Amino acid sequence: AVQKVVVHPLVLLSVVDHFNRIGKVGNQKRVVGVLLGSWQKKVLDVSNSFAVPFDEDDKDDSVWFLDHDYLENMYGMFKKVNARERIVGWYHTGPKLHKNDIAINELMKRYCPNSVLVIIDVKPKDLGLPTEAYISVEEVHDDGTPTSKTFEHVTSEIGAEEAEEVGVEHLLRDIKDTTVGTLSQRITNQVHGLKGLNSKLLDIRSYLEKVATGKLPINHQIIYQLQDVFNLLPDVSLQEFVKAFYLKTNDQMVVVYLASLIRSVVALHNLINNKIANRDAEKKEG
Amino acid sequence: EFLHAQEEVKRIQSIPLVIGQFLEAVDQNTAIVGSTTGSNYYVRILSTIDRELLKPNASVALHKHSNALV
Amino acid sequence: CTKIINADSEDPKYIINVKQFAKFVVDLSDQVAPTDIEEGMRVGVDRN
Amino acid sequence: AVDTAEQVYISSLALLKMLKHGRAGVPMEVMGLMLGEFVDDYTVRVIDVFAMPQSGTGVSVEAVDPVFQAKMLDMLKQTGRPEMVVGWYHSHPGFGCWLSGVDINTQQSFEALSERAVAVVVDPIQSVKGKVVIDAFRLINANMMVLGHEPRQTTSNLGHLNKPSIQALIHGLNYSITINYRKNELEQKMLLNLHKKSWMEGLTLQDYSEHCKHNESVVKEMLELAKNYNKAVEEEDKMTPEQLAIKNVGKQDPKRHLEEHVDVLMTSNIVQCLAAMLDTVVFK
Amino acid sequence: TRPANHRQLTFEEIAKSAKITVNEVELLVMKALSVGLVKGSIDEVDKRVHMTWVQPRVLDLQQIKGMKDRLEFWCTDVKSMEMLVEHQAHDILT
Amino acid sequence: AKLVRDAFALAKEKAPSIIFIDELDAIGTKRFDSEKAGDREVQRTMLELLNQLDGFQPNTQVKVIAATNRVDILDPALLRSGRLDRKI
Amino acid sequence: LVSNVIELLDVKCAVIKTSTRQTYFLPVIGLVDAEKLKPGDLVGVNKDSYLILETLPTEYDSRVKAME
Amino acid sequence: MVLESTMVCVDNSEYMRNGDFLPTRLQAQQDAVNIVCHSKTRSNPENNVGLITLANDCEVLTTLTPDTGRILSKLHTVQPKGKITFCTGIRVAHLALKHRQGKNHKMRIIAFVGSPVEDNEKDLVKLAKRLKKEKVNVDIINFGEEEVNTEKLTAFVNTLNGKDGTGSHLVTVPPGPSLADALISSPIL
Amino acid sequence: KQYEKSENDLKALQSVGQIVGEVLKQLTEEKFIVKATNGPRYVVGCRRQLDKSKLKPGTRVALDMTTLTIMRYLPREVDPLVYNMSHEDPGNVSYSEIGGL
Amino acid sequence: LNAKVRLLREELQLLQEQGSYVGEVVRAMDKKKVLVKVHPEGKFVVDVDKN
Amino acid sequence: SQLDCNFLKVVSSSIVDKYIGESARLIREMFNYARDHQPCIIFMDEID
Ligand SMILES: [Zn+2]
Repeated sequence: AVQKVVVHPLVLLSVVDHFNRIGKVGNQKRVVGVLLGSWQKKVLDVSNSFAVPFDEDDKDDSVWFLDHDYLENMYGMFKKVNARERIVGWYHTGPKLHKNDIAINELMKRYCPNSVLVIIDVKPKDLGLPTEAYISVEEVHDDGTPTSKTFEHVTSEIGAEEAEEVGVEHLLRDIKDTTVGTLSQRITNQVHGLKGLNSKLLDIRSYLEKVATGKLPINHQIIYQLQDVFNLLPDVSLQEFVKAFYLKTNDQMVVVYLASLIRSVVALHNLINNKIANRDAEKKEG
Repeated sequence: EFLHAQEEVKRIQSIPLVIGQFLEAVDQNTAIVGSTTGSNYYVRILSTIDRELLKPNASVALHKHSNALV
Repeated sequence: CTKIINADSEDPKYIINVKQFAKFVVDLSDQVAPTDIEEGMRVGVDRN
Repeated sequence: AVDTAEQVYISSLALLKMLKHGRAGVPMEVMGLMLGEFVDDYTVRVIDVFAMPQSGTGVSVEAVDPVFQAKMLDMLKQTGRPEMVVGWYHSHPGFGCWLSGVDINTQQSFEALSERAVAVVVDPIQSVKGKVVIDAFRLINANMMVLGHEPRQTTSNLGHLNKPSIQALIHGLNYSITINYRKNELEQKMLLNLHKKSWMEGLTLQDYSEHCKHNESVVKEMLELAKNYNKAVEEEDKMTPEQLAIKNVGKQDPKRHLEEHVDVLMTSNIVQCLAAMLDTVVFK
Repeated sequence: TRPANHRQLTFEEIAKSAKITVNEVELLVMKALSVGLVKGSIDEVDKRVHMTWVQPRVLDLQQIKGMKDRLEFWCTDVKSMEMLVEHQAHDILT
Repeated sequence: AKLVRDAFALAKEKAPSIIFIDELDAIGTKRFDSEKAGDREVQRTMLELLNQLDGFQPNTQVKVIAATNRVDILDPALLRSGRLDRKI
Repeated sequence: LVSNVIELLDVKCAVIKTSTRQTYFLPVIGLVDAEKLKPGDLVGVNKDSYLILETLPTEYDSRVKAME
Repeated sequence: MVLESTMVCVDNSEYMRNGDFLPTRLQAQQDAVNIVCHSKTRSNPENNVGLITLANDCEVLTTLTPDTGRILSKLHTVQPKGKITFCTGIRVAHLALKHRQGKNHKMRIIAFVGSPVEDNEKDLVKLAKRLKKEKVNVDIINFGEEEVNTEKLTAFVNTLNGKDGTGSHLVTVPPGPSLADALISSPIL
Repeated sequence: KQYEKSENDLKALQSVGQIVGEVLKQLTEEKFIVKATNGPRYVVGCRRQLDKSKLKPGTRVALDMTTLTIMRYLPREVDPLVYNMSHEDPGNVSYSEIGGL
Repeated sequence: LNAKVRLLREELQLLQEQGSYVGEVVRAMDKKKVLVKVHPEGKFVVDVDKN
Repeated sequence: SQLDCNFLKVVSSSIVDKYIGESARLIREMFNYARDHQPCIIFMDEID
């Protein structure tokens, strides 16, 4: 029962290093380990991670090996190095959450009562999905469905911790996408937001197409019981707005007349002084 | 670059700070300030700060590793 | 410099009051036999 | 057999781990052995680093307790690589970035084990905001007496920028191995505004009632700036212009109170209108 | 069944679709609100009623075609606006 | 403070004994005070002694008697009820 | 660094003064125990961490010792 | 001395509760243990041991270790409840063995096939067709339930060999509840 | 049970402790001027979760030793001193021990 | 605008160097030696810069 | 004996100071003290 999960920038680098280290000697295209954090409240700040040997058999995708002995040994050493970290879940790449998901969650649940698995990719940036968090709740069903694995999603956001924010600041020190160049950045933000909305709507469209063609089961219970209501408040007020959008004029009064007047007068005065100075200097030179 | 630099200079007046007293003033960009410790120091003064609120005595903060009037 | 306010018998630990800084619990250096060090005498405690 | 202007490359994760471990125990002092690869005679690279539980009287030869040293390096190879131990964390909370006689005694043994190993010093207190005080050190050879000035050489190449610091001069000095951070493109793809980009929150209109209050709060004082500008425009009437126009203090108007205000007002009042009108057509 | 634009309906419609009296219509709508199936509002002098929903129901494949079409039109419009902004602002975007 | 705390200490230790605070006129003087209060530590010491005296029930047996060559200046609190009460 | 406990809170807690007149709160009581404690008892603390290491035997300064 | 590691597939099936060799059957799987490998380390003190269950798709209860206390402790709690699994059970052990240290150690899987299996006919393709190129060794122990001689299981060793192999042997101790001497003496290993 | 009492024993051997100080003013919604018992003064604020409650211009806070952000509340100490004029005993007296008045 | 990126840049570096102490000199000894008196601590025989 | 039971407030002397500020501080401190409980009545004796 977690409202949100926050990842410390050290963990993302941890996963990226793991993927590079293995893939330099690997081709299975899946690095999987178990992380540690502090389940202080509804929020769970995963703050560090390690590795664990993991091999999986492509036949049936159901034969594998996770060295729980490695689990205990690694955790013991990390406990000696610091006692404030508790094992709270695992991590793995390969956005294609493979079959042995609930199985591994079962195996690792013998070290936590509320284990939460956050999936970390090593690639995309166009959208804003650096990671997503999943939980293994086996609530049987509602309505009339049979039981199943029924993994679930927990909201996530990449966090920070002082003395590490400094590290990242230095490590980047080039893009510096802060309020620098504020007007240009605001326009780029409006463009990027439109692109993101396009992408999300397109994903919804693809799912709707796939469900209508019958390829996938109709998730009446929750998937579209919310899409309909969302479709139900695409603000359509187009009768009194014709007069409710004179607040645009209220903004425009300032943002046009006052700003343009001030900048025009200032520029005129600056030109006046510069020309006067240069003319006097040239005249006096000879 | 300039915008980043202004942000960086602004980022010096935050965080924990230590209180002291503006004992006396010297050439601009510099002054002498007391301290909560009681070991009156010599400090450099941030330019962006005001000038009409620097009373002969006053409560001012100082950087922990710089003891600069921020 | 520092004084000694106790010398735990059969326990090598000693307690000293330096002067104005604070009190402490100290170990006796190997170079000095415990018998040569008593209660109330002035000891040459080192820094660090 | 001679040093030069040599570059030590610390991985991004390595730097992050150094800083986190240092700050976790700031009041005390910490120690952490370094794993890396001895690239070549002028390139020592450390890929990742690992910490050693805070035991003993402090940073000393006790951090190398074999029982713990062997078992980590072991299990670590099982998954990843054996990069041989190359250096150590160390940490001086409020003591600049110096090396003391005990530290020299320690690093002497590590030098013996290796031939060119390095000793890092990461300051967890002073280094904040936008400062990294991570300086790398090596033990000057005991044959100081008379030799080519230092083992630095510096005759091979001119890389010497970022000359020696201040405190190290006061304390034991004369190496200061130059440090250069490697950053894979992917490693910075994340750790980027992935750390704070926005996600889709640009198409937010901002509290409208708040906007109409901020705008008045700004324009009302723009009026005062205008009054001051008039006053300062009557000035320059040939009394002592060259000197006076520069000696007049008070945040000259069209540089800190009439220009910045116009620039902020423009940006805010335009972004608001753009967002409003964009949403007027995105949603139907 | 109304196309989400003219949700304001008239008591005549409720009566003809509910075989209840004109007078009783207001009570029926008030009961609906009270139970909590709609969240509109009731007005008289205009002889109309204003609705707004929070209780959605099940659907069928044919009814999903309308939703798909609405989404497709919305996506086309969003793409158009994004392209317009990107093209016009191209001078200052970078 | 440590001196007084201990002095009334080691009295429960070696339970049978009686304490005599000679020249009490100095350790406790009438409740004059300094606006600076930097030289007011003696008042803290006297209050500590008073507290010790208060925290004492006739079940325990460690008596205290003291002399004051000038009863005039003694703080009119060390004579309240259960602290030094009998006068000779 | 010899010290004492002054205001045991239990909100399991402590408030330690030192011979350096440094009043410092403690997050967790020392590696000792919550019963072997009382409002004032010489207990050692670490040089910087300021935990509560082994308690101490009540010893009297010479100034008061030489008064029997 | 020992050019081999050790992993064991200790059955856990629902049928494992039965009087066929002793108290409650499995009570005997536990029986060899204390010799099921006690004998294997009765070898140079550098042998390696393991443990793998085979019910409910089977988990792993021990990672290769020159220790036995852990394997015994896990054995104490092996409650039998569920249908036996194989093929997948053997492949899990195979992977675990691949993750063995001291490459000098050869592989060995001692299969305590008790309760009946559901394996199809030509399971050999995955059951044995690999161990050759992987130079693996598998041993089969039939805890009774020898349905029609379980030629299906015998075919595993049959696929083994091809010239030389079989490990020690696929010994099916008779349903006579004699003991584990049959798993103590019979195994020359 | 011994292992249990040892695990927490070693685990607690990490805590570093705070500095006991009394807040003085309320500079901003996130900047509160705070002093220390020793005497030096500082400027700090809540950590990330403190209720930002009353914290009147007097109260006990245990600031951190590195960042110094206020960490926790703390009630008044009342060290044995002039600080204990409080002897409200509610109801254990009657005219049963009067002097005839 | 290059002026700004310097008149505001160099100020940061020259604002992060350890400050100075304030003291009272007494009896300048032989040239290149003085006897200052710091506030909390005792008198130090400080040197003299080249300026 | 009444429903006050709170009488004690041993005399009143500590409110003596050299400026009205400290007296106002002490009196509001005691007033809040009284406000703490049910009707509180403050003994004012011990004056010279
Ligand atoms: Zn050091």
